[PDB]
Amino acid sequence: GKTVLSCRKGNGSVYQVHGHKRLGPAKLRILDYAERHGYMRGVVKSIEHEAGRGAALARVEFRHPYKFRRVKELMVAPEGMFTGQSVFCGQKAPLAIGNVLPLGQITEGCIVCNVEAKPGDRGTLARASGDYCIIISHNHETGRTRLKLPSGQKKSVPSTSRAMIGIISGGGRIEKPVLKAGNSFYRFRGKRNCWPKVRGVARNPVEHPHGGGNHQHIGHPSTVSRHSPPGQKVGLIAARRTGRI
Amino acid sequence: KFLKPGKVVIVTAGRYAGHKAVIVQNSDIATKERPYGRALLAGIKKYPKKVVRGMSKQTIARRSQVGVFLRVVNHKHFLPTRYNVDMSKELRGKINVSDASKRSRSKRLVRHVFQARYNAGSSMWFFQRLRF
Amino acid sequence: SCPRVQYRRRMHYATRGNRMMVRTPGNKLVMQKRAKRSQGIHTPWVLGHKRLGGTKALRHIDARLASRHEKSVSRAYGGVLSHDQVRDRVVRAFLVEEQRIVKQALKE
Amino acid sequence: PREIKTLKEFLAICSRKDARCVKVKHNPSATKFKVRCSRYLYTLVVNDKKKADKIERS
Amino acid sequence: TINAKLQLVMKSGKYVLGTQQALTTLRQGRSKLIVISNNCPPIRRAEVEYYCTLSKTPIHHYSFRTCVLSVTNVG
Amino acid sequence: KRTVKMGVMGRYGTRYGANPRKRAKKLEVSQHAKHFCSFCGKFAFRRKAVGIWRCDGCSKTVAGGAYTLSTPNNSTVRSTVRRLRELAKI
RNA sequence: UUGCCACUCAGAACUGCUUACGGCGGGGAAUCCAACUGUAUAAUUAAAACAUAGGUUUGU
RNA sequence: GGCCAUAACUGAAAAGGGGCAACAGAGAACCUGGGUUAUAUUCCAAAAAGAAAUUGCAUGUGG
Ligand SMILES: [Mg+2]
Ligand SMILES: [Mg+2]
Ligand SMILES: [Mg+2]
Repeated sequence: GKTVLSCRKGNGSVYQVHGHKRLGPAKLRILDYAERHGYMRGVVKSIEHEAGRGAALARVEFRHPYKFRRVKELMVAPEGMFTGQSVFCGQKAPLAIGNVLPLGQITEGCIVCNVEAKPGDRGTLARASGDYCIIISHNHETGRTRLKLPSGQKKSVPSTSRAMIGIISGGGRIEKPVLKAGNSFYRFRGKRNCWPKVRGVARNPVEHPHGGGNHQHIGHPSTVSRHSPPGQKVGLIAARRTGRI
Repeated sequence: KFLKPGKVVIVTAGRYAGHKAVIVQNSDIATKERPYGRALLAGIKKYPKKVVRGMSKQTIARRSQVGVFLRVVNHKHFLPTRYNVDMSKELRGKINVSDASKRSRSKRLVRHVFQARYNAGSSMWFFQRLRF
Repeated sequence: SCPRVQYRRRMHYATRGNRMMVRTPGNKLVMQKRAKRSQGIHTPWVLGHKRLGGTKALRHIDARLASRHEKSVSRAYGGVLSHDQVRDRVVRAFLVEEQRIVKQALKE
Repeated sequence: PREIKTLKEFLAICSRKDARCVKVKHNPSATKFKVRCSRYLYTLVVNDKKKADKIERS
Repeated sequence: TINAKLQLVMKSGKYVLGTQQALTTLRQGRSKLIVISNNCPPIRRAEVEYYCTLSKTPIHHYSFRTCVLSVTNVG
Repeated sequence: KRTVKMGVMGRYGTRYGANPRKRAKKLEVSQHAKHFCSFCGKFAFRRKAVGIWRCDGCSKTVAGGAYTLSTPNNSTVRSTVRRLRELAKI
């Protein structure tokens, strides 16, 4: 038949993140010489709200180590970080709530948000609102820290990655219920174009594998294979445990 | 005790807002033209620019001058500090009166002092620039 | 006899840019553009975004030709900073070098 | 247009080189001196017999 | 004894609190004791600290919010 | 004493069911509530945007908490920091 | 201390229609279905369908 | 041989090639009066019917 809405979405024509009222990509300051062999102080000046994100983005300025400017860094804001806090992000940095001292140098059992997997990618993990990681184990013989991602899935990363100290701002967003379709309209209008979700079982059997019939029923089991081709990999993909627990 | 004459301050909150200036005569209470603490002070409008050590010539004179103002600034517009200049609160602190026809010649002697006291090595701090 | 009016210029749209209605010495009531009165000179948005005193709100044409003392006071950081944000910047520029050179040098 | 608030500065700027014309004016309650320079017109309005004086020569 | 060391201080005379005025009492040198509330920004909670160490005045930090108190009479 | 049982949520009336209104009322009453700023001292924080709190009287913007000022796990985090600073230094 | 620049309501009698532009909800009792506002078969289908908030699941 | 002056041809640091895309965003130095069969914030000529603002280059009074 025709291509399915999910398949007809990696074309990214209309279903492409909007990001016009967004600020730049929020990420740690670039891992230069200064954040390896010392620290550098930076003042938090503005905490804005990138449209389409529950976490506050704090505009942190540092000094450019080499030219004479003041380079300006956009970072996700750990909760509690206020305007004018003098954030330190280096090697010898203190461990106050917001600093970006390296991950294998943070004490164990600590609480770290905006951790980064690879040493330099400027912050990937634990970076949505209220999310964070707990440092569990350091392996100084291997040089790799095992932190516990905000999904239970605890992984090992190198002990030279960087990480903020705290919880990402905007925690507790997901608990205030929406109460109306219109407050879901304005949530996704800063996010991408996936709303409303028409149920594939309410579609025609040309546009979706579930659609069809005189009754709205999924004809065959919803759990589809991991290996199934796109346009078929719809429903519960490689569902290993199924249904209410 | 804190604002003794000859003690250098920073002239906060004025045309000369960050300049360093020495108190030469403080006061307590005036009747109608100064309800405020009335520390007259002379200070720097023209800092002597850094000695280039290069073309040591009359340009070193044209770039090591000290321009001087005299104002009776209120005490809530200073910021006293640890230092002094010892610029003769009893010898020079009286031949620098503030009445009319004096701010013409009295100003040109506390200027005439900073001329030489910077050309000589005395403070090396009072003649820097308060960078803000 | 209540005349109506026209958008005299070639833009006939009611955008916040036009905002035009005056009586004429020929009694030919007709409406003219305004200037979009800009907000004036302000402190930085970070530092408590406030209007500066002693400064005008001149537009790109009034500002490009009027004198320089219509847009700045005679202080340091005049026309960018208010007296509040100068006087606090001079003690912090001095109480820091004071707490420094006594505490960066205590090692004999 | 400026209005010369002077008898000296006016007679200076009125006797300048531009002097496109000097339109003598008579109106109620005053007597007005329109000099037409190249870019302004400078007026000197007066309430006195000094109008007819500086009218003959200026 | 913060509220007690300051109680009879009110039984004595010329109670003065307020940042701007806790300095008018230092320039005109009549300030016996000065108290700094520990909920003050480190600018003039570091500037009035500069004056007490500049005029050998005593200092105190304890914690109509009262942010600073400079007294001239004791008790 | 208007509106005896469901308060701020009177905006909706019969709609949205009782418990979604009541779960969202707990969080709608706090984001509009002024909080305390250990800075200025007096209650001054409003909620200029989700996870963003501004204090006019303090003139400083704390970040954090979507419908309150400090999520009560930051309350534990904020201590564990100094817990793992001071005791981990002295 | 009574001077000058206000049409709104309230009441009184008076009289006279129980006949008077225009504009301007019929209401109640129930049962069924959908919670709701919403969208939607342009040119026969506006619904009980879609959406929806909510709930859960799966992958990661 | 230097008073003074234009010019040549070098070449001082300076990261991030250009370039379009808005007759409703931004920006944008002019206002009345009046004498066309039909144009005018467009035209009017010298008692510019007037009055302004403004850009470029110039001579020159002010330091
Ligand atoms: Mg099919
Ligand atoms: Mg199938
Ligand atoms: Mg503005």
